Amino acid sequence: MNIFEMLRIDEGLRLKIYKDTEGYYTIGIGHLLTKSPSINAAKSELDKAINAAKSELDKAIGANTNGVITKDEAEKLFNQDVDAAVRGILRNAKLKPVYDSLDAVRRAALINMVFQMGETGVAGFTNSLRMLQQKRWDEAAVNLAKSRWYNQTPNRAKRVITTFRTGTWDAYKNL
Ligand SMILES: [Cl-]
Repeated sequence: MNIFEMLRIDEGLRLKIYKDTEGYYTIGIGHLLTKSPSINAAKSELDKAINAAKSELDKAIGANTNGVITKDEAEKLFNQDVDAAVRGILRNAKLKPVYDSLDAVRRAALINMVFQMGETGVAGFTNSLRMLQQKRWDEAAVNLAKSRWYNQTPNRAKRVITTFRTGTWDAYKNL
């Protein structure tokens, strides 16, 4: 088990644009494109938004995709996105010291959070980050669950939290 395998389990693999729980058009292995409008929005607005997502995807791939990509292209965006999450942690003054304090398995759990919510978002979990840096694993686990993150994607947040709690890959075994 490694960060790629871990995120592939959490993000899945879809070859056509879809909308995630936070209302973002997404594709591949968790590659975020752009925001979608309201479900009422406007027939006009919806088309506009879909085309904006397709335009984002075309720019990312460098080809006219019309919203569909191959598995190889999804894995390329995934390689870029994992690299970006790590670079985001290393350039961030709040995240880098926590990352440096962690063992390899827990480092993967932090990269997973950053991949899902971005650098700025995770850097704002000040209390949980302090607990992690102090190796207060159970406290960190309890604190991390008191979040919109956990309430919105509980099964995935539980796996990530169990990873911080135990420093093992148990939550991803048999998945
Ligand atoms: Cl603890």
